[PDB]
Amino acid sequence: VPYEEYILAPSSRDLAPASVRQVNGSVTNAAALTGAGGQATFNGVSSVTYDFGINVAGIVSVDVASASSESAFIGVTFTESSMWISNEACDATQDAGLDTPLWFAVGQGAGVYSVGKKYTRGAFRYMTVVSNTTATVSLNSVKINYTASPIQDLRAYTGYFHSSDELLNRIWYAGAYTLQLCSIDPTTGDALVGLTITLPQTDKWWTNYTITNGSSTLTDGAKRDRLVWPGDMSIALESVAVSTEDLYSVRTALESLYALQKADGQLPYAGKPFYDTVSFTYHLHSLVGAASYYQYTGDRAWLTRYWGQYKKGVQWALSGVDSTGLANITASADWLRFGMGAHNIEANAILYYVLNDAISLAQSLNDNAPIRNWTATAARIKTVANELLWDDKNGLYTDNETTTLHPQDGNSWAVKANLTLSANQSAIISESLAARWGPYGAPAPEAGATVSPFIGGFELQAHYQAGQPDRALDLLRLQWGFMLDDPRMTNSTFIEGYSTDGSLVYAPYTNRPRVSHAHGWSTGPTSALTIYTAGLRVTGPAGATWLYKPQPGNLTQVEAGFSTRLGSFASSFSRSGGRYQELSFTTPNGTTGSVELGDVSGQLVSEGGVKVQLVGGKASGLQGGKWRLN
Ligand SMILES: *[C@@H]1O[C@H](CO)[C@@H](O[C@@H]2O[C@H](CO)[C@@H](O[C@@H]3O[C@H](CO[C@H]4O[C@H](CO)[C@@H](O)[C@H](O)[C@@H]4O)[C@@H](O)[C@H](O[C@H]4O[C@H](CO[C@H]5O[C@H](CO)[C@@H](O)[C@H](O)[C@@H]5O)[C@@H](O)[C@H](O)[C@@H]4O)[C@@H]3O)[C@H](O)[C@H]2NC(C)=O)[C@H](O)[C@H]1NC(C)=O
Ligand SMILES: *[C@@H]1O[C@H](CO)[C@@H](O[C@@H]2O[C@H](CO)[C@@H](O[C@@H]3O[C@H](CO)[C@@H](O)[C@H](O[C@H]4O[C@H](CO)[C@@H](O)[C@H](O)[C@@H]4O)[C@@H]3O)[C@H](O)[C@H]2NC(C)=O)[C@H](O)[C@H]1NC(C)=O
Ligand SMILES: *[C@@H]1O[C@H](CO)[C@@H](O[C@@H]2O[C@H](CO)[C@@H](O[C@@H]3O[C@H](CO[C@H]4O[C@H](CO)[C@@H](O)[C@H](O)[C@@H]4O)[C@@H](O)[C@H](O)[C@@H]3O)[C@H](O)[C@H]2NC(C)=O)[C@H](O)[C@H]1NC(C)=O
Ligand SMILES: *[C@@H]1O[C@H](CO)[C@@H](O[C@@H]2O[C@H](CO)[C@@H](O[C@@H]3O[C@H](CO)[C@@H](O)[C@H](O)[C@@H]3O)[C@H](O)[C@H]2NC(C)=O)[C@H](O)[C@H]1NC(C)=O
Ligand SMILES: *[C@@H]1O[C@H](CO)[C@@H](O[C@@H]2O[C@H](CO)[C@@H](O[C@@H]3O[C@H](CO)[C@@H](O)[C@H](O)[C@@H]3O)[C@H](O)[C@H]2NC(C)=O)[C@H](O)[C@H]1NC(C)=O
Ligand SMILES: *[C@@H]1O[C@H](CO)[C@@H](O[C@@H]2O[C@H](CO)[C@@H](O[C@@H]3O[C@H](CO)[C@@H](O)[C@H](O)[C@@H]3O)[C@H](O)[C@H]2NC(C)=O)[C@H](O)[C@H]1NC(C)=O
Ligand SMILES: *[C@@H]1O[C@H](CO)[C@@H](O[C@@H]2O[C@H](CO)[C@@H](O[C@@H]3O[C@H](CO)[C@@H](O)[C@H](O)[C@@H]3O)[C@H](O)[C@H]2NC(C)=O)[C@H](O)[C@H]1NC(C)=O
Ligand SMILES: *[C@@H]1O[C@H](CO)[C@@H](O[C@@H]2O[C@H](CO)[C@@H](O)[C@H](O)[C@H]2NC(C)=O)[C@H](O)[C@H]1NC(C)=O
Ligand SMILES: *[C@@H]1O[C@H](CO)[C@@H](O[C@@H]2O[C@H](CO)[C@@H](O)[C@H](O)[C@H]2NC(C)=O)[C@H](O)[C@H]1NC(C)=O
Ligand SMILES: C[C@@H]1O[C@@H](Oc2ccc([N+](=O)[O-])cc2)[C@H](O)[C@H](O)[C@H]1O
Ligand SMILES: *[C@@H]1O[C@H](CO)[C@@H](O)[C@H](O)[C@H]1NC(C)=O
Ligand SMILES: *[C@@H]1O[C@H](CO)[C@@H](O)[C@H](O)[C@H]1NC(C)=O
Repeated sequence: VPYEEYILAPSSRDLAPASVRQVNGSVTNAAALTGAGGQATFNGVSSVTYDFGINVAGIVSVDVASASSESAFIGVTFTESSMWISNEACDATQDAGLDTPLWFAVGQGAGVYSVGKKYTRGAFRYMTVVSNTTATVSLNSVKINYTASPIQDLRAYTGYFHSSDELLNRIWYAGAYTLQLCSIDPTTGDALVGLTITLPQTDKWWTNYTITNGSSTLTDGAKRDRLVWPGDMSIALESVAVSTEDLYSVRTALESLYALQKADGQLPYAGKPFYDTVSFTYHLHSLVGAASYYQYTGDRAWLTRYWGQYKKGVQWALSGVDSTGLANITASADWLRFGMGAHNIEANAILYYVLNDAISLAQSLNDNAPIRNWTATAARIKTVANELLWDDKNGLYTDNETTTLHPQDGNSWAVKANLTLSANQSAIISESLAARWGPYGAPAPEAGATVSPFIGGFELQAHYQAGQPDRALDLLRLQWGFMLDDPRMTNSTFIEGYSTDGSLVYAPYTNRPRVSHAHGWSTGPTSALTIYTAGLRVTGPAGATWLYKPQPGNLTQVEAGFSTRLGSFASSFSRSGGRYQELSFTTPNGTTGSVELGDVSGQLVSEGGVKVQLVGGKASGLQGGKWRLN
């Protein structure tokens, strides 16, 4: 396994805290609970906050060697961010109030106390052991069984990335570990058990809803929600594919979502047991997820199984396209952003992307009948979207035909999809989006004074696709170095969202501690750095066809790789002064692909010796194997 040192995931599922952060009261040998030899003696009312170093998850067990009064109690509290360390409560999961400590009456006697997976804590970095009674207790250990990525070898990555920019490397591996943390045992889902409260009052919590079929599944957030969400998949899937390659949790998630499709084709806002809600964009995201799951797995059986449902969902989306040629949205539910309605640039951009995905899929399946309608509809969406929604003055798309707001999501998606009329226009959008950056990242005005890493990943893809890799690297540094290195963060996983002023306030949530610090949809940098900076782009099922387009920017060394069922993809180059010194790549045998290197002239040689001339920095029909530039 390459670059194992960067993999954050624990080397054992039997975890003890790494270090002692704080001792309140009189506690002997607190470090005993960190693996150091000995026992920890809590003498009366006391507490100790321990730090795991990384975000972890699982079931706590308290090994009591001794207790005094039959009324002795040891509590355990958990939190992701250091902001919420308390001897009286955990961080929050519900729309209001903090969650209660797990209270183990150690007064009954010695032994190991635990409440099992019903009280799984999905994410926490700091753990507080609390002695709230005057009694003296002696504890041999307080440990956790790590229950994330439940059926995987945690450090057996199949993908890797390593650049000359160490901050980027750490961002990549933090995103991978975030995704590992969001993959859970499906029987421990739904942290929103409650679907007004002050610190004295604590909220009961439990994880005992089976959200999907199978033995593993990828949810939106480790601590919460622990439901399946289609929108997050639009980043989570590709970031999983190039790192752990645990597409099984993605598949169970997607299958659970499709099991809930309605007779009109409408796909769910979220998996069970969330309220039945109509969301144009999230139905579309279910379609995007199916398409990209086929793209990376190449599972023809699975695609055949679900093609009828996919076409029904496409038709449900197309039922909204009106006389204008654009979709007229009547469902405000989206990524928790406001103002979702009417002729949204984001909805129609996702729709264009979806229609092109569907055309590609139907050509792969030789289902030519729906192709003409889909192609014509997509072309009309493009035309009328640029006629009615393009603001040439401000260089952005507006949210709809009757507003002055230019959204980050809509413009990002309009660049990611080929909705722009020209490459020049994509460049204008990239520049205008970058001009809005604040001291803490890219803003999403459609959701108020919010910075959304979710939308930040799509902005990254836009910047890369406009010809601005270094703009995207600057956004990576500015935003994700904040999410990684801010002292309030976790330094291992990525946050769900925050505010433009640098506060961890997330506008839709009044309960600030319920903001989860481990969300898969914030892992855009992993797939972005692998696909765009390193240049390894799958363009066919499981990599049957591919495209090598490294966009190094001002990077001097870049090495990356991942795997599919066809074989191993690898990229490696070193530059200086705007010229490649070395460039090599590997693709699975039997595949054919193309290369776009830029203002690079010379010849590519195969392992056999086949020589191909770069014409405009390009090449075509290239067989699979180890190729090098001379
Ligand atoms: C600390 O936490 C860890 C979390 O990982 C616990 O370990 C896990 O325990 C579960 C218990 O079932 C194991 O699940 C089983 O996994 C089988 C495949 O295992 C794969 O991963 C291994 C990783 O090393 C690997 O070595 C192995 O070769 C293989 O690749 C899987 O075939 C089993 O299938 C059962 O479940 C299917 C899903 O439906 C069921 O879902 C729940 C599961 O909880 C169940 O309650 C429900 O009733 C459903 O039946 C089902 O379709 C099948 O018919 C079959 O019943 C099963 O999922 C998991 O592998 C363990 N992971 C690791 C890494 O060990 C660990 O136990 C815990 N500590 C303690 C002390 O308990
Ligand atoms: C996940 O965990 C939650 C708890 O955190 C759990 O919810 C609890 O479920 C139990 C059932 O397993 C509930 O207990 C029942 O509540 C009903 C309604 O109050 C009562 O009628 C039940 O009485 C039983 O016994 C009676 C005779 O004494 C019978 O007449 C009657 O028919 C019943 O057989 C029993 O008290 C409990 O109220 C809830 N609590 C909460 C807070 O939800 C949930 O079931 C778990 N989900 C799983 C495991 O899938
Ligand atoms: C065309 O696009 C325009 C630009 O997006 C749309 O106008 C937007 O409409 C929305 C919805 O009214 C406004 O959203 C704002 O939301 C905040 C917060 O409200 C939310 O949160 C509070 C709690 O804080 C909760 O109580 C609410 O129920 C919401 O869930 C409010 O403070 C604002 O007053 C407002 O409601 C946008 O501000 C608004 N933008 C602009 C520029 O007008 C327009 O709706 C679209 N066209 C159509 C036909 O829908
Ligand atoms: C240390 O913490 C434990 C765990 O919370 C405490 O045990 C708890 O004691 C309270 C006492 O009121 C119990 O609350 C409930 O009170 C109502 C009356 O308002 C009563 O009807 C309920 O039956 C219950 O007694 C709570 O259930 C109990 N928790 C457990 C798990 O037993 C303990 O008292 C604390 N010790 C000190 C010294 O603070
Ligand atoms: C081919 O694709 C087009 C989309 O470009 C589909 O046309 C659209 O179909 C929906 C219903 O599926 C129409 O919505 C309906 O509009 C009428 C008004 O005429 C309204 O009374 C209904 O209640 C409903 O809202 C939509 O207007 C229509 N748009 C256009 C431009 O035709 C068409 O269904 C697809 N055909 C096939 C065979 O897939
Ligand atoms: C993304 O969209 C751009 C346009 O916004 C596409 O480039 C355009 O491609 C069309 C054809 O797909 C060109 O229009 C026509 O091409 C035919 C040949 O097929 C020619 O006979 C006509 O005279 C006309 O030129 C158009 O010139 C071209 N424009 C530019 C600026 O490139 C691009 O292909 C799209 N990319 C993807 C991946 O979909
Ligand atoms: C936040 O995370 C970073 C890593 O992403 C932590 O910094 C890292 O700290 C380790 C030590 O725990 C450094 O490696 C060690 O170097 C020592 C020599 O001093 C050696 O004996 C060890 O075997 C190990 O190689 C690592 O270089 C360093 N990396 C960076 C980029 O700082 C940091 O401690 C974390 N901070 C918090 C508050 O969690
Ligand atoms: C140990 O006591 C300290 C107080 O010195 C606790 O820290 C406080 O935490 C609250 C949040 O619950 C903050 O609002 C306060 O600002 C903190 N105190 C100070 C002086 O800044 C800490 O939570 C306690 N830790 C344990 C494990 O009991
Ligand atoms: C887009 O959809 C909206 C509803 O989501 C339509 O709004 C209605 O338009 C009719 C026009 O005759 C008005 O009489 C109604 O009062 C409008 N609704 C409301 C709640 O006021 C709108 O017409 C649609 N536009 C297009 C072009 O299809
Ligand atoms: C649109 C979705 O919003 C969030 O889902 C939640 C739904 C309800 C509540 N709640 O009311 O507790 C909290 C979160 C979550 O970020 C998902 O990733 C995102 O796709
Ligand atoms: C998983 O599937 C079984 C039957 O195969 C079903 O009983 C169970 O409810 C399912 N769990 C879900 C859909 O979360
Ligand atoms: C590196 O940054 C400089 C700006 O200092 C820019 O001019 C140059 O184009 C960048 N290099 C590449 C390969 O884009």
